[PDB]
Amino acid sequence: PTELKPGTNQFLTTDSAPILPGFHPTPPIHIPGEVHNLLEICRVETILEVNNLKTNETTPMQRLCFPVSVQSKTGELCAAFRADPGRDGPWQSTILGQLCRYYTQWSGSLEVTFMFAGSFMATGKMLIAYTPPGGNVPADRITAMLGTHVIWDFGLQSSVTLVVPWISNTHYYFDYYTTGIITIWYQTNYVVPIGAPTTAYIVALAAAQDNFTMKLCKDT
Amino acid sequence: PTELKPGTNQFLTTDSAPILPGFHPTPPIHIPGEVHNLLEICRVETILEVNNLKTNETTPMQRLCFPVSVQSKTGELCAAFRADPGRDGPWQSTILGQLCRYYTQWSGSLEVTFMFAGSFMATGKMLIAYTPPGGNVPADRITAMLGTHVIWDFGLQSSVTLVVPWISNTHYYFDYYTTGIITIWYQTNYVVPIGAPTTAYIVALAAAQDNFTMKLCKDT
Amino acid sequence: NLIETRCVLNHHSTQETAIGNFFSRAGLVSIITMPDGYVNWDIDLMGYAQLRRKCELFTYMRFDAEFTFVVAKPNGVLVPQLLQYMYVPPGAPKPTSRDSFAWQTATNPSVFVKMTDPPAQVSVPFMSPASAYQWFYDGYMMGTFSIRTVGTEKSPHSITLRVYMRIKHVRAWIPRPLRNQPYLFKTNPNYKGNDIKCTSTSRDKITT
Amino acid sequence: NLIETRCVLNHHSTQETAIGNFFSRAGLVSIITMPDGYVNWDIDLMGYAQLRRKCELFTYMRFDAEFTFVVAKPNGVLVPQLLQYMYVPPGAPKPTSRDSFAWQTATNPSVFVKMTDPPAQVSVPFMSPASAYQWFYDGYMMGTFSIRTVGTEKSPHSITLRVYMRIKHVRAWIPRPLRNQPYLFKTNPNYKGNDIKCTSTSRDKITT
Amino acid sequence: NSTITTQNIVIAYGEWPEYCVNRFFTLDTKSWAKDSKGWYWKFPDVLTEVGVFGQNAQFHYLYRSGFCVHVQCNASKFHQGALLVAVLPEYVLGPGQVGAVLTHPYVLDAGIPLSQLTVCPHQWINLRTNNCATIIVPYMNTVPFDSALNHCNFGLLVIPVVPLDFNAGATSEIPITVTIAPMCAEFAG
Repeated sequence: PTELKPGTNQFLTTDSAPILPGFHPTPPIHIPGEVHNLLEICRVETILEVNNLKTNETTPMQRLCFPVSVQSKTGELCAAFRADPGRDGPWQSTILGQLCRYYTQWSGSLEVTFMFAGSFMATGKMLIAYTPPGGNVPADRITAMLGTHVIWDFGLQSSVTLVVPWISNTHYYFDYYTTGIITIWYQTNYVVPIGAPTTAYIVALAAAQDNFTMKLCKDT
Repeated sequence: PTELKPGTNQFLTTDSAPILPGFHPTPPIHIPGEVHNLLEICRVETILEVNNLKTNETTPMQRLCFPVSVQSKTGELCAAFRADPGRDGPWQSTILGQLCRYYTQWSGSLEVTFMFAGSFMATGKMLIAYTPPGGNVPADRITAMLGTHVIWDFGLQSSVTLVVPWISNTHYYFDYYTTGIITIWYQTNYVVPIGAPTTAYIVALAAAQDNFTMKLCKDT
Repeated sequence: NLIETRCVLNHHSTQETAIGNFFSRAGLVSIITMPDGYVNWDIDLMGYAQLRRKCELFTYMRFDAEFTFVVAKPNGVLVPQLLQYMYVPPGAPKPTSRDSFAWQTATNPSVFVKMTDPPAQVSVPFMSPASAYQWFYDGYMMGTFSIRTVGTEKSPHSITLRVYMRIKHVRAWIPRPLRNQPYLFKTNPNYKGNDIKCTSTSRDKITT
Repeated sequence: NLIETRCVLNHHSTQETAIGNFFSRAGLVSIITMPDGYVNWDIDLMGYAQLRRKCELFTYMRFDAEFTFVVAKPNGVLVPQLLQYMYVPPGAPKPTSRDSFAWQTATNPSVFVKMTDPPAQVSVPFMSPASAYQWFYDGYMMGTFSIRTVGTEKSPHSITLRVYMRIKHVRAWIPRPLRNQPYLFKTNPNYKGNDIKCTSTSRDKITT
Repeated sequence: NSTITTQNIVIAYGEWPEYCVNRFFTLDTKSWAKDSKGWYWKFPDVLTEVGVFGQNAQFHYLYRSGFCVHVQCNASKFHQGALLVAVLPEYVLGPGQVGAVLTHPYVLDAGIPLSQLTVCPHQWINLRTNNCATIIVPYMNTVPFDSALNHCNFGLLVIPVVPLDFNAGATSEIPITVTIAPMCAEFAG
C-alpha cells in the first residue's frame, strides 16, 4: 500500500538491469601506471611557453625558451608574466593549464622551475622576483629586490625552483583571480670567454604542489 | 512513498506468478546419464572427416578414412590439414566442431588420435608432424622432422595420440584464429608379405582436453 | 578470411557452458494474428527450426516455462482494448465457439489485460505424467492457449500478438548426436533420401 | 576581464577530482531519426568531439555502459506506438532487412517499450577479449544497436530518438598528452599539416 | 659479452621488469646538427633483424620482455644545447634499426604538443651538466604475451628542445649514441 510521490517517471542525466546476465567479463590483469586521481597528473613539470611573440607563430619551435644575450646591459628586465594557469597566455601550454579548463574553481600553491641551457664556460647572475597579488609590476631592480626574490646564478648551479605561496579562482565572462607577477631581472651582464657562444636560452617549467585542489566541473 | 525510475514497463528478453498454484508436479526419479555441462560432451573422441574430396560426395561413406597404399614411395606427403574446429573443413564432422558454432570465443588444447585398420601381417613407419601456429607447411620430411613430431609405426602399436598445445579464436565475417597444421609423412614404404591386401586405411579421431572453455553464445 | 594475430592466453569461466545458460535466453516461438475470434494455439517446442535442433541434442528433458504476450495492431499502434488469454490444461475441453461454455468454465485459468498495460507474464510448471519429457518415442503435450477479445460485440481492431518462451530449471539426460539434415515434418525425423548432404565441406585434394 | 577581490582561503575536497567523477556525468552520444525500418547504430566513444579528447588522455580504459533511449516525434508530441531496441553482440549477425531472421533470433537481447512509458534503460558490461580497451593500436568494438517499429505493417509516425551514455567503474592507465589540434577522421589521429595552431595565445612583447 | 664504459636512473611508473640474449646492443650514432628536428625508434621493431634477439623474435610466436635504454651524448665544454629523452607507449604516427626523423617536432607528428611530453617517463639531457640518461621500461600491454612482428609497444623520442649552438671552427656534428639492454625476456613459440 504505497502512493507515488512527485518526481516519478522522470529521466535525470546525473542519476540498471544487465543485458547479458550469463556473460562473464574477462578478468583484469596487472598493467603498470594506474591513475587513481587527476591530481597525480597535475604534479609533474611541464614546459611553459613564455616566448609567445606574434612573430613566432610561423615557427612555433622557438616558443619554448626565451633568450639571454651579451648585448644586454645590467639591470634591464628580461621577461615578465603572471601566474594564471586558467587564463590564456604562457600557462595554456602546460598540463595544469589544460586541465584547469575542465573545472570551475581551484586553489593551491604552484612552483616554477627554471633551467639554464648555455655553455659550460659561461657565468653570470640573474634575479627572479615574485610580486605578491594586488601589487604592481616592479619599476626597477632595486624595487624588485625588496620583495620576495632569489638570486639565481648559473656559475655553480644550473637550475632553481621558485614557490608561489597561494593562488585561487572563481569562474563566473569574468573570474575573481588573485595572482602575482613573476619577473626576471638582469643582475649582472652575461659574461663569456672567447670561443663560446654569446647567446643562451632559459627553459621554464611549472607544476602544482601537494595542496592543489579543484572544484565544480565544466566542459571546455 | 516511492517514485518510479527509468526502466519501468519494459520487456527485456534476457531478464513470475504461477498459473496453477495447487498443482504438484510429478516427482523426478533417477535416470542414468545426466549431463551437467556441455564440456562433458566435447571431451569424447569423434571421427574426423579428412578425406573430403570433391568426388566423394556421391558416396559419403568413404570420407571417414584416408588410404595408405603400396604404390607410394618413401618420403612423400600423405595428408595435411589444420586444427580449426570452428572453421569449415574436416572439423565440421565432429561434435566439437558442431558445438563450436553455438559460441563466439573459445580457447584450450585439443588432442588427435589415429588408428590403423590394416591387416595383422603388415608393418611400416609413418611420421606425424605438427607445425606451430604462424609457420608454413613443411616442404619435406627432413624439414618436418626438426619440429614437433612423433614416429608412429603400426608394427607394434595400432594407435597413437598427438596433443595440440594451444588454440584460440575470436569471432568478428572474419576471425582471429591461431592454429597449427598437422601433416602425415611417409617415413617408410608400406611393406606387406604375400597374401595380404596391399592397401589399408587410417581413422582419425579428435576431442578436446580438460582445459577447453568457450565464451559468449550465438545461434548457428 | 582468417588472420593470425591477437591470440588469447587466459581460460574463460566454465559456469557459462552449463546446461542452464544454454537454454536461459528467451526467444519467440509463434506469431498469432486475428483479422471467428478463437485463435487457440498449442504449446510446443518443435516449432521454429533453430530450437528443434538445439533441444534434440538430448533425449529426456524436464523444465518449466514462462510466457510473455506482446500484442499490438499490425502497424505498431496500440488502442484501448480488453483481451483474454486462456490456458487449457492437458485434458480439459477446448473452445470451439466464441460463445462456448469453455470461455466461462472455472478450472481453466485466464488473464485479462488491456493493450496499454505491460505485456502479461505467466509461468507454466512441469505437467507431464512421466518424470520428464521425451522427444523420441519408439513405441506405437503441454496444454492449449486460447486468445479472445472480451465482449459479446465484434471488436473493430485487428489483433497481432507474439508469444515468447523462457525455460527455467533445465535438466537433461542421455546426449544424442546432433541432426545435420533438413527437416520435413514436425512429428517424425524423416529425411529426403534422394540426396544426402555431407556434414563437412569439400576441397580439391587431401594434401591441399 | 579578471578582477582581484574575493579570494578563497579553504582547500576543497579531493574526492571530486577522482577518475570516477571525471566520467560520471551522462551525455548524449548520437541522434537517431527515422522518416526501410532498420537504423542499426554502432556503440562508440569517438563520436562527439568533446568526448574524444577527454577520453584520449589515457591509453587503456576499462568500464561499463548504461544506455537510455528518449524517443518522441520530431515536434515533441508522443503517440501510442510499440518499439523494439535490439542489441547485437560483437560477433553476431547484423540485420539487413526489416523482415530478416535476425529480428527473430533468440541470442540477441531486445527490449519492447511504447512511447508513453519512461525511457528504456539497459546496462552493457565489459565485452572486449583483452583486459581493457585501447584507443591507440600501433599494429596492423562494443556491439550494435538496431531500432525497429514492431509489426509487419508500416508505422505512419516519424521516429526520432536520442541515446545517452553513462560510464561506471572506470579504470585508467598510462596517461598521455592531451590533443590540441582539430580532428580529421574518426579512426586515425591525423592533422592538417599545412598549418599548425600554437597551443597558447600570442602577445606583443615578452615584457608586456 | 659486450662491455660499455660509463660513470640518476628513472624507472617508468615505478615498476621493475618481472616475469609473468641479455647483452648491450649498441645502435648507430645519429649526427646532431644545428638544424636537426629529432629522431624516434619503435620497440621491439629496432631489435627485429639484429643478432640473437632478432633471430629468436622472428621465429617464436609469443613474446614478452622489458627494456633498459641508455642514451649518451659526447660534447666538449664549448658546445651548448639541450635534449628531451622520453618514451611514449603506443606511439601512433600521423622504420627499422637506423631510426627515422621527425617532420613537425612541435606536434610530435601526432597532433599532441611537445610541451606536455614530460608526463611520460622522461629524462633531461643538458650539455652543460650531464651527458647521460637511462630509462627502465617494463612491459606495458593489455595481454601477457603478444607477437613481436606487428605490434610495437612503445616509441622512444629524442628531441632537441634547445637548438645546438657553437662558434665557427669546432666540430659541427655532435654524435648521439643509443644503448639497449633487454631485461626479463621470454619466448613461447
